[PDB]
Amino acid sequence: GTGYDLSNSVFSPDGRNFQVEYAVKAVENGTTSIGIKCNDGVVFAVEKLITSKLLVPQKNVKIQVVDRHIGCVYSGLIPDGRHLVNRGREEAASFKKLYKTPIPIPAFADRLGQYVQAHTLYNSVRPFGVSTIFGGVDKNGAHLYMLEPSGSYWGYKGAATGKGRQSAKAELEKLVDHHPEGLSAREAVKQAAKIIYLAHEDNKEKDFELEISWCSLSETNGLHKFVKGDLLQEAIDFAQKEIN
Amino acid sequence: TQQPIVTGTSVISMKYDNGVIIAADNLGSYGSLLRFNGVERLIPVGDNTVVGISGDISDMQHIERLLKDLVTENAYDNPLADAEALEPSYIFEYLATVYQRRSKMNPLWNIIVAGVQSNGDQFLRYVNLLGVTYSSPTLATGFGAHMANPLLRKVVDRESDIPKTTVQVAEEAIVNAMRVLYYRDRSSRNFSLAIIDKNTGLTFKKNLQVENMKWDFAKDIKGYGQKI
Repeated sequence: GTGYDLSNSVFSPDGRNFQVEYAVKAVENGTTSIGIKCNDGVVFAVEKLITSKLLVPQKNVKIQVVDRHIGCVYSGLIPDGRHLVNRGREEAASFKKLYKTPIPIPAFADRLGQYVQAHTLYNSVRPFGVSTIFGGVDKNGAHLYMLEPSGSYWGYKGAATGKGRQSAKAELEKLVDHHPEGLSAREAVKQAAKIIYLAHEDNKEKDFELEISWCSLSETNGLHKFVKGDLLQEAIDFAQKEIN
Repeated sequence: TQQPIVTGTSVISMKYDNGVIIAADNLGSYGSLLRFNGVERLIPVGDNTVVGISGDISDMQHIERLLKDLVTENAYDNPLADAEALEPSYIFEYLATVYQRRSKMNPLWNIIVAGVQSNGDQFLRYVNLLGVTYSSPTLATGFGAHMANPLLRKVVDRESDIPKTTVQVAEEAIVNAMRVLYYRDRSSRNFSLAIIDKNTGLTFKKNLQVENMKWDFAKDIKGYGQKI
């Protein structure tokens, strides 16, 4: 029969969970965002559609920090994204409180992982309407992650989701090949600004606002910080230049 | 209800024309046993506040973790975390709030919050295990309340005298007091001192030591009433 897509925890005859898949649709329909892992940190960047001239510039921030070393960006239903970060934040505090040391990126990933997967087990909850890219620097390196509404997640060299995930992924794949030695924090910051600009074509109708953040063992001392002023402009231009 | 085990003694402080000074020895007593000597009892929060804690060390360490979290949490979704950031008055009002503990009969436990806030104003307020709070040009806890306040009030007797007091004058009074505490108090010779100046910012001095002590006259004192 049919109707296997009306309840969240239900298995369809082919073993799928349609409600989760429909959640993905909500994600693909959202703004594009990415993550680039470099030789000692990670960079996050996202597109911010300027619906109107009324939007106070630089205000409506999207990237979020967890603890002091984790950066999170997501595509899809923004409110759902915040919810997932609030959890992650507690998840992190709880870890630190008991073990003293700030939560390892992988450990943090599974926390969000398990929690999201949880919302696909019962029909009394809706799956998450966001795909999230997050990461940071810890006791042993930098780590980049992407989490699907299904709760699935993996470690990435580069990752992207949203409207122009393909343009992005395309670009990212180039980078991976043309830099087998490893990109640099400074480099990635610009590269990112570019990829957002390129991937903005699949939405070229509306004007957007760039937003970047990074966590580099050397450039930020392993702490998550937003890219502002000069370094931001420098990267905005590096893109504006190669967009032509 | 509990009872303090490892403890820290006095915490003295006062405010001068451009900021505030606060100091505390580095001892962790266990009853009458001076067990630990590398105990920092001055917790800096940001760069405009320093928190001096005395009392149960284990509870102090808890309050520490509380502060580090207050920092972290304030940074969340706050793009002005390093601008329009934690104020001393915020840090204090929070800690004071955390009355609850005494109201749940489990105090904690132990504080003097010293700092400047942004509008240049000096902040100096006290709070203890009972949740009692108050402010004065000078503030000391435990022993210092008995021996340091008297000296520091000489500081700056009234308000205010603040502008009339320089950092040198002030830091001097503080350092002298620390020597006095060493003479009469569960105190240590080694201590830490911090100055939060509305211009120079936060200066945190470590490993200071009581110097220039008068002990010599002791040789002239024999017996308890005996000539040799």
